[PDB]
Formats: sequence, structure tokens, C-alpha cells
Amino acid sequence: QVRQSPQSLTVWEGETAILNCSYENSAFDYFPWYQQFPGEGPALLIAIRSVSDKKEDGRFTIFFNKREKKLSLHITDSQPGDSATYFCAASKGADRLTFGKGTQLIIQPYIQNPDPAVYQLRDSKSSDKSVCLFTDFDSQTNVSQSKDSDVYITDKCVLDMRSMDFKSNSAVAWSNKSDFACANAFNNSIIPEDTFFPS
Amino acid sequence: IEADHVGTYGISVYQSPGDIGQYTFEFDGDELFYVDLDKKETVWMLPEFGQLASFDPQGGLQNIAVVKHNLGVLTKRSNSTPATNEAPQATVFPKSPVLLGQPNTLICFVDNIFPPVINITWLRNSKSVADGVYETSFFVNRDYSFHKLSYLTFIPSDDDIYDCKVEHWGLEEPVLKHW
Amino acid sequence: AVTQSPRNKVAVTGGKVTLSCNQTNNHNNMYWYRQDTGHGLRLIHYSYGAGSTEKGDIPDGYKASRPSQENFSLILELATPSQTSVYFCASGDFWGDTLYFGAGTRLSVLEDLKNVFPPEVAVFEPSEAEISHTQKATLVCLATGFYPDHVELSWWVNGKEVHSGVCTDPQPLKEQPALNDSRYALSSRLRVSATFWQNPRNHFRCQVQFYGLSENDEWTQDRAKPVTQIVSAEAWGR
Amino acid sequence: FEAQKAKANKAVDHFVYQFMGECYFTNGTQRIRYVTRYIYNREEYVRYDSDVGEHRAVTELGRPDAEYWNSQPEILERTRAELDTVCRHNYEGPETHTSLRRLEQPNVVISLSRTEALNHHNTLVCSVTDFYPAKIKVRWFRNGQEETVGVSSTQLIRNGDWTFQVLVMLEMTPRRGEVYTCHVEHPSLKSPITVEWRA
Repeated sequence: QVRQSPQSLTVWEGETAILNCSYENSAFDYFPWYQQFPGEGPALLIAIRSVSDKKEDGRFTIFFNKREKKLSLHITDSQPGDSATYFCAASKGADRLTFGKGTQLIIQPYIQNPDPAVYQLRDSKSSDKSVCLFTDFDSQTNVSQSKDSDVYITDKCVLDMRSMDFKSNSAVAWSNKSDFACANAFNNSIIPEDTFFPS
Repeated sequence: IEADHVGTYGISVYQSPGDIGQYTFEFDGDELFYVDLDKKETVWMLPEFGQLASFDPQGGLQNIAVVKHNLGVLTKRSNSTPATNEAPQATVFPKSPVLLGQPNTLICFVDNIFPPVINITWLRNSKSVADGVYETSFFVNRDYSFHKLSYLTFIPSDDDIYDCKVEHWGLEEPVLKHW
Repeated sequence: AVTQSPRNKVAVTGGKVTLSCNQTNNHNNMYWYRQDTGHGLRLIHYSYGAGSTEKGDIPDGYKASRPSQENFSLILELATPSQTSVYFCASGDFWGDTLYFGAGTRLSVLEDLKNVFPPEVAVFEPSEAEISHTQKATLVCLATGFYPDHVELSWWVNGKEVHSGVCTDPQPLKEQPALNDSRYALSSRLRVSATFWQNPRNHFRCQVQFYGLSENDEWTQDRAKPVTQIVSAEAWGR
Repeated sequence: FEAQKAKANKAVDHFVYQFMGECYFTNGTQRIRYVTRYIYNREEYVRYDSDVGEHRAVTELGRPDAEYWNSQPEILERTRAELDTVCRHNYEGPETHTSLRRLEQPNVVISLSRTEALNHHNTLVCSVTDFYPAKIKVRWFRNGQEETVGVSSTQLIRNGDWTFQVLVMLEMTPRRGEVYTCHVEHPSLKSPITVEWRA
């Protein structure tokens, strides 16, 4: 049995992400970590042998403690591109691996010029239909799901306009209730008081 | 080659044709275990040993796989140089002092086995006998032939003559060590 | 390389499903895993070489076949909803420090097969208010009412797939979370400059690849059979 | 206590193939020598030897493998490591607790080859059976003095069941009055075992 903590872990970009692993069988001697990006298969990132209490490879290092049968992957100066799922596995005398359940890694970007706003957008084919966009907020602000069916709210999302040097967050929300409006579409979520509500 | 103790921590054996494999541990001349390739379990010779020590049978199954491969590679590489038959040699002796009327174990030690494919069967007064028959695994020899022991539980009578019958490819006709 | 086939599949309960895997690495060992939230990677069967296989931690319900050094197949003899998963094949050397995985196979085993719907796609045009206040224009794409959740969303600008200025939801949401058969929705943002949305020569397309029924599947219903298809939404610069 | 195995290396691109890893212990684990042997049709064609520190071709056949196995660090380090991970590990763990601690007491039974007639030649056989380990001393006595003449032991007989046997014959002439004693020393014996046969 191989146990990882936590299930998911959010970390500001530039911070050092710390992924914990722990195992039960003292005989385990080989501990590789796999990195899995969305839509892909996992791939060996970095690995350690119990003979050693450390393995460094750039921004990635594994700290190993044989006595406590505890184990740790450190990711320093972390980058949006480090976002992924990281597996901890173990081996005994080169036989088949046993994987942990894995840890999801979400790295948060810094926004240089936050400018929170909820815009309403019209369909491109049927004006009657509409969607609400919460956009340009700081990565600090947390969007919670809806306290009711009928109203859907996605999770937040950083898009990057590489043409320029611009990143920004957004979340969407929509509904089929005819008594639905953008103004309180997000009143469930925190919102900076200085948020822009046009229309 | 001097030493106080020698463990052979993994012996892998593979034959073609016929897909015959064997995988064992030995220590100072005695078999700690073989891995059953079909059941896929480690079988200790001494049960009390299996209670204190363990071995993942996979460890042996993978080794066999490697060795099955290597054999093929080495078969071509040698240009199909086949093995040479040896004539095996047998010796019969009882496990305990022979007292008439008391159940004992007759033991047939067959040596210089190569290749390791052999028929070892027991005869009593010329008729086949199989009482509690047990066979060891092929033990390795320094020269890369094998030896092997069969067992037979029997009551010692003066009205009984035992033979150990041994069949091998290196023997024009079966050889029987009388006892 | 390790290539799995198929990459997406919809089966019915009781049906038969073989997932194959070809490996080009001259590797002797191959492994078949599944992946489900709250269980991570779980070994099902593996094999040291042609003609032989070995039970993993959760072999129950799966058969396995290694007819080749190249190929390792996983056989679902009686497919059940519990086997609904993303499946990964892997290969390695004898004793190998390093496993090499394929890309994945999404499998949905469904009870009724009438639950299968393709996505309704729509694109919402930028707000003049966002434009006048930021000189940026965000398009939103909404893909709704699809099941299962085997889709891929891409944005297209004047005939060319784009990545810059795009971000899609990590995963789809349920339109009716109370239901273990709920249909899904998914959204995506594409942001460009108002100095580019305003040009009416520019067209922006939102594409959803949907994986659904085999074209040789039996379909007995009143709506068009929900086969594998592309559904799109297009907006024109103004 | 879990046993580890030597790991056969993959050959590079009636027939009998044999692979083994041998651990040669001297003075416990003070000195360990580790040898790996690959044998095709009873010809060792490659080997690893902890003294050389790498695979060496033993014959023409072994050339491909030795050079390759030595050229893959994952492979060379893996074979070298077995001196610790196989030999030392197995000795200090599983071995110390099984074979290394096995202690089976000898069964001692005296026996008369021919029906007894006083003042006639006959021969006693001292069967020493079912013992372990192999080190053992067996001596005859007549009225308290050692016999060396007309005495003959078999070699050590290996039973194959983790026990040993040795038979010690004595040519003698039973006189009225005299006492023959078989005297055996083995490490599973607190004090020597004597068995007597009175003429």
C-alpha cells in the first residue's frame, strides 16, 4: 500500500510545491514518481533508491526517510506548466510497481493588473440565449458552485494572450430560468467590491 | 571457491523443446524452495521455514521469462549446438536404520543428470510401487549437471527386493540400482 | 511507443470489449492499468512475454492475452458498468526502472444506451462593455447536454486551430448532479483583441469532438443516432 | 523475513539454459563474494564476479552480453548491487532465522550384524541419523578406551530433506562382560550422546 497526501493541492506560482508520499512495506527499495498531464498517460519524472536520502534533478528533488518510511517530492519555483497529477510508486527487488492514488497539482498564476468584471454575452445565433462571464479577477478570489440546480457555474480558468503579455482568469455561468440575472449569478462567490457591473 | 556458506539465491533452468522450466533457492547444498510455475506459489521444503521466511513467486516467474528468452538467443548464436546426453548414476540407501516390520524411507540419489529430464520410478519385487513417493527438485552440480533424490515409504521385509529404476536419454536401456 | 486501441469506446452491459495495446519498444513486460478518482492507477493484469500473463491487484472480471511480444490485449468478457474507466497500457524492460505508458482509453459501459447524446454547441459573442473597457473581446463556448463525457473542445480562427488566449474547463459539470446518468456541460473561453473581433473578415469557430456510438450500432429511437461526430458553433467579427 | 533473488540479464540480439547467482559467505558476512553465472548447454559463457566488478565473457559466446550489460548503467549498477541486496540481505535476515539456526539432534542406535555368538567375530554398526548441521564426531569405545582399528565410517550422507546420516562400523569379538559404547558429538547436543551395547 502506498499513500499520498493530499488529494489535490493548489500553490502560487513561484512557491515550492510539496507532495507527500508514505508506504507500509519496509522492504520497498525503489521509489519513482510519475507525472501525468491531462489527456496523457503518466511518465517517469524522477526516482529514488532507499540506499539514498535525496535525489536532485533541477527544480525537482525527492527527500527520502527510510526509518519513517516517508517520502517527499519537492517542486521549486513552480510554473503553470507544472500543473498535473503526480504519482508515487514503490518497488521491491525490481518486481512490479504499486502506485499511490496520486496528487493533483494546480499552480496559480499572478495577475499583474486585476480588473474584476461580470459581463453578459449574447448568443451568436439566437439573441434570446445568454451567458455570464466573471473575468479579470485576481487568482486569490475563489468561485464556488451554485446553491441551486438551474444555475450552473464553471470553475475558474487562466487564459494567456501570448500575442501580448497578458493573463487573466474567467469563470462562466448560465441558466434556463427566465428570472435569472448576471448581477447575482455570482453573489454566491466572493467578489471584490470594486467589481465592474455594466449593462 | 572457498567459503563457510554458499546460498544460490536464484537458480533458473530452462529447456527446449517442451517449455520445461525450474526455479529454486539452495543453501549449503539444500533446497530452500522451488516456485511452482503453474500454481505460481513458492513451496518451501521445510514447512517451518515458510513460516519464518518468504519469497514472491513472481521473482522466480520473471527470471524464468528472462531465461526462456536468453535460451532462444543463445540457441541461434551457437548455431543450434544441442546438449550432450550424460549417463546418470544412482545409489539407494534407507533413511533410517533398517528394522524389519518398521516403516522406513528408501532413498534413491541419482546424479550426473544432463539434460535435466529423467524418469525415476520404484520397483518392489519387480512390480511398480509408489507408496508416498516424493521427488526432490534438480540440484545443481559444479560441472552443470544435476542430481535428484526420490523417496519411498516402505516396511522392511526379507521377502522383498527393491530396485530404483532410472530412465534417461543418455542410457541405451533403463538402469536399476538393486537394494 | 505504446499505442492503445481504441482511444474511446461505448459498450453495453453484457457486451464484449477487448482493448488492445501495441508496443514498439522491444520491451518484454507489458501492464494493463485503470484509473478512477479515489483509486489512482490500479494494475489489472500484466505479462513477462508472449503466451503468458499474471494477475495484478484487481484481475477480477478481466481476462488478458499476450499473443505477441508487441501486443497485449485486455478482454472484458461480460462488460459491466463497474468497468467504466480510463484504461492505460504500459511496457517496460525486464526489471525495468522505467514504465512507458500509452495515451489512454476512455471506456463507458452503459446500462440502457438511450442515455447517449451528442453535444449542443453555442458561441456567445463579446460584450461591447468588455470591449470598450479593456479593448479585449472574450468569446465563450458552451457545449451542453452530452453523454458520456468523451469530448474534446478546440477553437478555430480563420481556419486555423488556435491555443493562445484559450482556456477550457478542466472537466465537464453535471447538468443534474442528483443523477448517476446525468448529462454534461462544458465551456471554454477564447480571448482576442477588440482590434480583431471588430474585423468582420475574421471568423471564430468552436469545435467539440464527440465520441459516441459506433456507426454499426443498433439504434431504435426517434432522434438521430448519437454517433461520433463534430459539432460546431461559429461567430463572425463585427 | 523476505528473500531476494539475483536478476538475470537479457541476452543481446535438446537445449538447456541455466542462470544462477551465488553468494559465497566467509566469517558470516565479513567477507562476501558474489558470482553470477550464465550457462548454455553446460558451458558457462558469461559471468559477474564481485571481485572483477563487471560482467566478463567466459567464452566467445559471451562477448555480446558482457560488453552490453556493462554499457547500460541501469544494468551494471543493478547487478553490482546484488552483493548487498541479495547476499548480505538474505544472510542477515531469512538465513539467520532458518538454515543458520536449524538444530536437529542425531538418533543413535547400536546394532549387531550377525546373530551373537560369544568368542566369535561379529560387527557392530552405530547408526547416527536425522541430524543437522553436518559437523559431527562419532567414536567407538570398548570398556572405556577408544577404538581406531577395525573401525570404519561412511562419508557424510546427505538425505536431501535437510538432515544428515553417518554410519560407523566396528569389527569386534564380543566377550562375556564387555561394554561397547558409541559416542557422538554434534552442536545440537548439550552433552555428548553415548549409547551402550553389553556383550
